[PDB]
Amino acid sequence: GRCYKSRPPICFPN
Amino acid sequence: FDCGKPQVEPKKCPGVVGGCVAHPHSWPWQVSLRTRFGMHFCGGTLISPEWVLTAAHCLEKSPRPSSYKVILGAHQEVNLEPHVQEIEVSRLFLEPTRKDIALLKLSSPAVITDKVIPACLPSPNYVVADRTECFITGWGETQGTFGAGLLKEAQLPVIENKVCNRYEFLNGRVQSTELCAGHLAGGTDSCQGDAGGPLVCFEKDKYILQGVTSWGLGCARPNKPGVYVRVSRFVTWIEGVMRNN
Repeated sequence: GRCYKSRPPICFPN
Repeated sequence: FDCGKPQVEPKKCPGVVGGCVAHPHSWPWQVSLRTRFGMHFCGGTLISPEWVLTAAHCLEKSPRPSSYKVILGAHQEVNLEPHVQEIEVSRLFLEPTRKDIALLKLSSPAVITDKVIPACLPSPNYVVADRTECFITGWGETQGTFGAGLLKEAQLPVIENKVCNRYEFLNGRVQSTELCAGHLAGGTDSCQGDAGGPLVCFEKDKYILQGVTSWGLGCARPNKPGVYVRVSRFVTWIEGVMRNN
């Protein structure tokens, strides 16, 4: 569920 | 111009998603990282005339320094102010233990003015206390709240790691080299586009850079505070790089 907050974001299933 | 002392006094915002639009140039260390076609994609913090601190994930998928430009002294995201400094990046340094933090060496020194001033670095391994109210700034996503296109600020309290890591919140994900800040009720947060920018806390008479915006489980959701790289755990690395490059 982590989304790293760049634009666009880097998101994961965790 | 001493570090961490804005020449426009920041507005307070008790009560970027949520928060408010900053007074222009009250966060003179805020950097905008841009693609070659001028798209803002991350923030950064000026920490000395030649060095910007940002998040590693802002850069790692495009390492070449000529891919990036640094915008200093800005308030709007587009149609930049006239005296804004746009400076190219000559070297990129990723943190060696692969935390989400990185240094940019500017191809020429920023001119330090009343609108472009570095933040101060914290004491090594200092741990910002639980409930300290700090400020997070950026041009990121507002999730329908006002101020898109302008530099926004959120005033948010630190949440100590042992609380933040509880099962109901971030459930063990937060490392000692990170810190948490936000309202567990939700509503106010950094979001996509804010990564790499500052979390500063006022100490005595100046703002100290304590965090680098990194990640979260969404933005502004209840029980899901934002996570920031804990700058004090990397001060020795930062100063080593600056002194040797």
